Amino acid sequence: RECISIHVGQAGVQIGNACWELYCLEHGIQPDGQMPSFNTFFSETGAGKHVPRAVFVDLEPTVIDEVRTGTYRQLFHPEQLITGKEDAANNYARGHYTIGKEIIDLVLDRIRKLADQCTGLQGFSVFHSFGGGTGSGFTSLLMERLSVDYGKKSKLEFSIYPAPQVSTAVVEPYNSILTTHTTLEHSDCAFMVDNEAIYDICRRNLDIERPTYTNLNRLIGQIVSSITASLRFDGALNVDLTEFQTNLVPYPRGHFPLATYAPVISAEKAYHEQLSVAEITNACFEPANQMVKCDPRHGKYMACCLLYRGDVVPKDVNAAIATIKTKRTIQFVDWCPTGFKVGINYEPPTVVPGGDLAKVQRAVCMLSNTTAIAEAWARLDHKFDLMYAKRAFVHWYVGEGMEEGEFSEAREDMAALEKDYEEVGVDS
Amino acid sequence: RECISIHVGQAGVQIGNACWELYCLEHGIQPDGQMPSFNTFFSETGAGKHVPRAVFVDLEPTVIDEVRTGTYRQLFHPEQLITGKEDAANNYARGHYTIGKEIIDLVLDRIRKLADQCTGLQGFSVFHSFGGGTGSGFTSLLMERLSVDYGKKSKLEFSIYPAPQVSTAVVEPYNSILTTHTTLEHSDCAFMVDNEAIYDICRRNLDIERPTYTNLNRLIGQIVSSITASLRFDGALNVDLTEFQTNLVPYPRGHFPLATYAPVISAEKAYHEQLSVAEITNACFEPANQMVKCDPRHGKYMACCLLYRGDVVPKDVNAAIATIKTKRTIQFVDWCPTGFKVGINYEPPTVVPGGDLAKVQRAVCMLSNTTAIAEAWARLDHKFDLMYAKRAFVHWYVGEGMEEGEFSEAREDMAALEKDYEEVGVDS
Amino acid sequence: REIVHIQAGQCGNQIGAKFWEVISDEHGIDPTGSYHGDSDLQLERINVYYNEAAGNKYVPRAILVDLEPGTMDSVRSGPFGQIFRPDNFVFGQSGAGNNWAKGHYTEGAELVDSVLDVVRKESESCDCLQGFQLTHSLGGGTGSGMGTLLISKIREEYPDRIMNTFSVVPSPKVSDTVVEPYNATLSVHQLVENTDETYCIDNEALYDICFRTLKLTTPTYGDLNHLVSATMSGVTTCLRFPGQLNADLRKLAVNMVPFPRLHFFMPGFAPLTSRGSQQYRALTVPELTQQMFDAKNMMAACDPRHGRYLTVAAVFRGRMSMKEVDEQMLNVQNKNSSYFVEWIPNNVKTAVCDIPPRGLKMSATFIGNSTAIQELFKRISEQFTAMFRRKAFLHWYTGEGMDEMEFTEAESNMNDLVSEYQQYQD
Amino acid sequence: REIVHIQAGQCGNQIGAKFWEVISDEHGIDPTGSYHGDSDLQLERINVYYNEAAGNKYVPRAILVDLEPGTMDSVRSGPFGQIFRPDNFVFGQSGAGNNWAKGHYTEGAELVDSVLDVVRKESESCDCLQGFQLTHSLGGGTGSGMGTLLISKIREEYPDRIMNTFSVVPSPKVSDTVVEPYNATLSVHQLVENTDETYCIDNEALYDICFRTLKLTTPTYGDLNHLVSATMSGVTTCLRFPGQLNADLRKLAVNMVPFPRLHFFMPGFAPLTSRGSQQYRALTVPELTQQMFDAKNMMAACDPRHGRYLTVAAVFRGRMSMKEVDEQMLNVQNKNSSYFVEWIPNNVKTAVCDIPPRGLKMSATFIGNSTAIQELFKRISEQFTAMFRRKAFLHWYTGEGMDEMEFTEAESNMNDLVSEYQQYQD
Ligand SMILES: Nc1nc2c(ncn2[C@@H]2O[C@H](COP(=O)(O)OP(=O)(O)OP(=O)(O)O)[C@@H](O)[C@H]2O)c(=O)[nH]1
Ligand SMILES: Nc1nc2c(ncn2[C@@H]2O[C@H](COP(=O)(O)OP(=O)(O)OP(=O)(O)O)[C@@H](O)[C@H]2O)c(=O)[nH]1
Ligand SMILES: Nc1nc2c(ncn2[C@@H]2O[C@H](COP(=O)(O)OP(=O)(O)O)[C@@H](O)[C@H]2O)c(=O)[nH]1
Ligand SMILES: Nc1nc2c(ncn2[C@@H]2O[C@H](COP(=O)(O)OP(=O)(O)O)[C@@H](O)[C@H]2O)c(=O)[nH]1
Ligand SMILES: [Mg+2]
Ligand SMILES: [Mg+2]
Repeated sequence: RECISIHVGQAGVQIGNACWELYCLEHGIQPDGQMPSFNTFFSETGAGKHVPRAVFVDLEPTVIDEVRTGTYRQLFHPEQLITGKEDAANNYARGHYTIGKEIIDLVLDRIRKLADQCTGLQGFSVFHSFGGGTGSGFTSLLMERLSVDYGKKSKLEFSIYPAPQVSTAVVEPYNSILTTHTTLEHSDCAFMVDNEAIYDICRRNLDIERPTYTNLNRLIGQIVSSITASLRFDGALNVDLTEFQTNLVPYPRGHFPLATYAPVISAEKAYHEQLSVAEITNACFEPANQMVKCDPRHGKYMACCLLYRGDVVPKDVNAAIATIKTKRTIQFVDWCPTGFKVGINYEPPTVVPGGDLAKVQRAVCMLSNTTAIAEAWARLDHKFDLMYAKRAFVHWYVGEGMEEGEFSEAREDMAALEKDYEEVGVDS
Repeated sequence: RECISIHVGQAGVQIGNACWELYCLEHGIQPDGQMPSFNTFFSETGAGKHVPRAVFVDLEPTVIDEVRTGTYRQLFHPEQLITGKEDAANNYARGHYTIGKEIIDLVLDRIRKLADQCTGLQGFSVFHSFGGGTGSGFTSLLMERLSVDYGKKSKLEFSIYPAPQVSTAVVEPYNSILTTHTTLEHSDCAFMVDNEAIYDICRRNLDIERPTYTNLNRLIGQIVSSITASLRFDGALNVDLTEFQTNLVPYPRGHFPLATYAPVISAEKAYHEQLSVAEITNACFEPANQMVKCDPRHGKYMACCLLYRGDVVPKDVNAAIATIKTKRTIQFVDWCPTGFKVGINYEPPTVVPGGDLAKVQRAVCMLSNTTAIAEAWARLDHKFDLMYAKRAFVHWYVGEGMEEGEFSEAREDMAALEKDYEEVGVDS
Repeated sequence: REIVHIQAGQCGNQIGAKFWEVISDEHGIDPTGSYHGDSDLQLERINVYYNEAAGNKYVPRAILVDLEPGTMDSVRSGPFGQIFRPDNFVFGQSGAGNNWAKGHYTEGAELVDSVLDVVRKESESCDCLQGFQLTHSLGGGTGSGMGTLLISKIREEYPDRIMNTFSVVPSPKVSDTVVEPYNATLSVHQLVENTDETYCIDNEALYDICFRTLKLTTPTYGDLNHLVSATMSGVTTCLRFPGQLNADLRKLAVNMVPFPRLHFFMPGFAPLTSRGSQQYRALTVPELTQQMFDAKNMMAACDPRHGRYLTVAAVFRGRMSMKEVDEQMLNVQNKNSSYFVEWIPNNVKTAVCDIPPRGLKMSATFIGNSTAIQELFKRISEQFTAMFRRKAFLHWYTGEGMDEMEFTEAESNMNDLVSEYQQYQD
Repeated sequence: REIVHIQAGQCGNQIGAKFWEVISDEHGIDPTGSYHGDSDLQLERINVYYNEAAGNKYVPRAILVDLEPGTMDSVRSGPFGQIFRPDNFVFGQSGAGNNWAKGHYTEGAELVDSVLDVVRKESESCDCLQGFQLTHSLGGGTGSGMGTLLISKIREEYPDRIMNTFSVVPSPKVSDTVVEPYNATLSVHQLVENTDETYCIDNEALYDICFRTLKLTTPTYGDLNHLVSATMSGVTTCLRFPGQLNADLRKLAVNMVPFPRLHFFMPGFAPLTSRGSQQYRALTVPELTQQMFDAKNMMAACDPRHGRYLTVAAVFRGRMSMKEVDEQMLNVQNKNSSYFVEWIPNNVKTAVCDIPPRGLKMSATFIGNSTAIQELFKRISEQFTAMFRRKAFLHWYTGEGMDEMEFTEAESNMNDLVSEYQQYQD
């Protein structure tokens, strides 16, 4: 019943920092590993120290060093903290090939070591970003190997969705297009969120006009914990990760369920307001709490999964579902009946001490696969096209051995993906 | 069994401030919402805090800020307090169209949220003023949407009737004429009062020669509470809001019942004087307590509703009615028999601590639809005409997209309304 | 929600010196820049006129403009010249010399580009502008000349913001520049159609008030500009602070302008009497209304009872009853019905603020738009014609390229305003 | 992970004198060589620029090169000249005299072998080089002449390391050498294709900034080179210290170069204003972005709004929100969309470091690659042509064997960069 977390790149690792901090908060784990009390994620020592079963990869020493100098440096095993010396430079060509390919063997052997520590490997999940060099480059490299060795294990990916308006990486389209090509075909499911959309959540629901990544990742951590800690904890409907895959992936392509999370409420907003299960789920179908800037009303739904924490009575859930099925404007694709996975954990929602979110007594996470995602690809299509037509920055990949045909090909694979969304949109 | 109050504009909000203060006084509600003890208006939290189901709209931050900094800032939910940045400028053209139309969607969604919080929405009522920019402009905009979504719910409006002698808004005729056009057709019933008439009440019955709006709105609040708090409380004849509509609106046009309220008595005037139910109702048919400067003796009655608080015995009421039917000079229109709605609540009348009105043991509110209202329209007709003939101030509307034909049209609609009053006056 | 103010010309710069002083008084802001008040309201709406700079420093949202460093320096040298940032001092070198052509048409025109750039920087610093205000003289070179140029460009950039200005109108007796009516004529030609509203201040009238009711025998321009700032500050504070009525500048503009072209105002102020009598005065609403209606308490050398009143605004500061205000305004309307225009029913409008001016219990600002205003235009137009025929000093102006036909059109336009006042005088 | 810096020419040597001073300031390293700081970070990433020698001595990883001992001596004589080891002073005897031919082609060429040997010794001392940086003047003999020669050999030895250089670009008004455009032309011919990137510093622009915004009336080159070092140090510290964004020099290079040949940069810097106004400034992200975008705060005598922006890098130092930075950069992109090139979506990229420069709360470095840069090339090329036809001082150069056809090709190559900027200016 075990799983492995993999943190690649800054985004992967810094999100991971929040994630493991939250898992410590879930059980009262001390920075040194001492836990007085979740062995699905952790491995126990004779001292009662538990080791989070995870791998941290950075090709630049700095971020891992940040871990190594922080409080959780005692928690993590030195072998889990893997670092190279040089970067990918925002570039798949080095991340996947030239540079990252050198260290990956080590990385894999640490993974395999942990796989041998697992007794019942259920699977794993990889945290990264769609635009970066290691964030997406190295990441796909890893998938190429992991899908061989662990072909039957859960291969869930979580990635930051490139913001349409702000991006620090000029060749991000190129990176992301190459990842599509290689991740679609290897991964089982990839989830993503938009930091821009999140900012809007922070300013509207948390009332914060100063979000940093350390805020943004707390919110992400919430979502992740709902599906990682609480799915291993007790509930009414205990849903596994393999079950998630078995209930969220409808086609052999990928699919890309997007996250939505409600409650996201400031402490003051929690006052004077009573949420019910149904009210929270109402919020879950509002564009306003959509974690990716993509309009839910534009597309049609294919999948939807609702996962519940704390004070949730199935009775209320059932009523809530009835209304979301019938009251809303949620259009859905023919193919699908509304079999929405309901996970119901008794495990209460948790809050980070010193965080922004209010203590809540119940909480709902929503995953959804909508046809509007093709528009996200359309965004990438043109951004890629523009660059590629001019061949701007192309020498930074070509010099590492990339082929122009390959890039065209990858775009075409994306186009095919868009076409399949088109297909799904056609009802039948 | 629930309802929504809507406060638009200063007039709407400041009156609302008095109204919600009175509801707090009705049950002992603390500024923070803590009530130790009326859930038709309020929504309960697990802390025992209750939230008044109401929406506050101001396009200028200031008045809402006044709420936000006062004691009742703890009572109101931050989402109920909606504010824009700029004003309508006394002008329908911006209030209904250019400016207010931008924020209204938010406003509506907060309303809808509350509508979803309601389990049995009976209806709602809107507080505003016939002359202002948001007071009447925005207001009608709202009705345009609310009448779609809540077509079968009570749509009662309360508005300040423009004083014939004092008005601070030079284009008030124009504003009010445009509202006629758009409110007549959408609303169910609109009530109104004249601050000038009220001043006369304050100086003659309360003996106060220094009324401010904060006095004036207390008196309005009294009237409103009689029909809002006490109609949900217990009585002999428990009358609902829908019942009010069903008992006050005779035609599909609008109608405009005017308020009259007796007792309005200073503490010293209460001494040495014993009011009975009958005596109070005698006062109710006196011009002297008429809340609008319009002569009751001029027109003919069409509707009349009497609502009773405290120590009222139907026995006495019956006798009182007999005398008002036969003793008075009240002429009434043929169409109507004297079926005057009698609401009889055991719920006693309440008084604002530090207010002007004397503690009374019984009280009567009167609503009435008289043909004299056409004279009020005549006032507007000429005021509008004068301005419109010269085309004074017309550029302040035209520049926002208003049409001159439209203005003519709106006047004509008023003329038609006057003609229908003429019609009713003709007995048949 | 915010306002930007630009001062120009020696007049405008010295008026603004008092204006800003008062605004900081209103909010408890020290001459050095920090806030040392003591009321919540004092900081609460400070945004309209101040930017809070790091360190709890408040920067007045205004630009000081001139073409001679020395005037600017003298402003800077006093208290509150330190509160202005150096970046708000935009000036050239060599005067204008009270020459419209230099100011507007040629040389001053050159500076305007740098002024406007700073204006833009401030427009960005604001969250949401309500409008702009400018202070200047109608017969001056930079005051009107350069100032007008600036206005035409600001209006262009922000059609949707309030553009108003207060300006010193050449008094019948004291003109300084021989062609002061010429400059004024040209400014009408440019300003009237490039502004939402303009206020008419006559120094002569001001000197009469200061001795007539205030019984003072030593005023300077700083004392008279105090009175000016009282009216200016009166207007905007209400907008800033909590009141009862309707406290928005744009709404004021809407209520005071019946016609696109006739937007000239006669400011007045109450209470405004000497200390001796202060022991014999009573403070009531009728008391303020008596002072407000009385033409001698007007700051414009006009006579409202000679003309007809189109619009009247009565702004009140401090706690007053609504009833009393309503009744007294009605009474005014009633008793002075012979001066009001019949086309506008209830031509007297009110605005009420609950915050009194520091040191007083109550106060009121009179704003009027009468037809009487046309008399000032008539005086100028006439004087202009005489000069026009002789070309007095027009070689200076034509030497800088100003064409006489432009002036001819300016003359017409003055006459047009008069005819339109006649058209609504009836 | 480490960087080697080489300074050359009187300019380069004096700039480096300030650069290294600052780096040691950043890390608390004393003028004598030992570490006396007080922050963990100060030693933590010291490796990029210092070798710790026995005794807790830090050796700056740089070579000081000249052909006159006296300049070297003057450098050595001040604080921080003692921190450099004697082995890093490589120099000859007899000038160059600001002669490319001597520097590159003949005499200075002789010294380069000894320089390179030391370079090799240091390349071995590093664990892993990230790259190299050189400081020099484009129109100087050793600065550009000898320096260029060195660069071509270093690049040859390390194709895989970053090769960049910062160089003083002949200002339109102050050229010292009559053939300064000639030397510059030759350096373009050699450098552009033998470097990954070069920065364009104009002293004239720097002198304007120091008086324009900093309001200073006494600067020297040490004060202006302070500003230069602010930008240089700004870049590498982030790479050194913990941040939020992506703090790698190579990644910067990748994001800023869309085309193999167009790698010229316009540095700028914020905040950068006089103390007077510091009491009237607010420290926000938009504040920094206002200073960063403004062309007057550029250190290059160009005008980015004249040309088109290909790439923009915004580097931030200190605690800022991600949101605010993202939004303001977006706003910039939005409002200045007319200057950005349409081929690159979201052409403004950011980098964020959480360590502020000593003494400031926040700071930002502007790096741009516009087409406007071509104007500098055009000025030089033109001046060159005139001289070329006359052979001014070319007997000195041809006397040392420099052939005119090589110069002819150099001219073409300048023109080629301009045409390529035009090719992407569109
Ligand atoms: N939510 C979130 N997004 C982040 C975080 N850090 C970076 N990102 C986003 O991820 C992308 C940045 O990737 P980089 O940090 O440049 O690169 P990397 O993927 O770590 O790998 P390299 O390019 O080789 O350094 C941008 O789109 C950022 O907005 C973080 O802590 N949280
Ligand atoms: N009874 C009562 N009447 C009020 C009150 N406030 C204002 N009024 C009246 O309502 C009208 C004023 O409307 P305004 O305050 O100008 O405007 P508004 O309707 O709030 O909206 P805007 O014009 O956009 O500011 C006048 O006829 C006033 O006499 C109040 O508190 N009580
Ligand atoms: N109220 C008032 N008027 C002033 C002041 N200064 C100059 N004036 C008037 O302005 C006119 C002269 O214009 P001036 O301001 O010198 O023009 P400029 O300086 O060239 O723009 C005369 O009518 C003066 O009475 C002042 O400080 N207050
Ligand atoms: N910023 C700056 N420029 C300098 C310095 N020294 C010389 N320069 C510039 O460099 C050019 C002269 O080249 P120089 O450095 O004497 O050449 P070299 O010494 O023979 O290599 C002129 O354009 C000067 O403005 C300096 O310390 N700082
Ligand atoms: Mg990284
Ligand atoms: Mg209002």
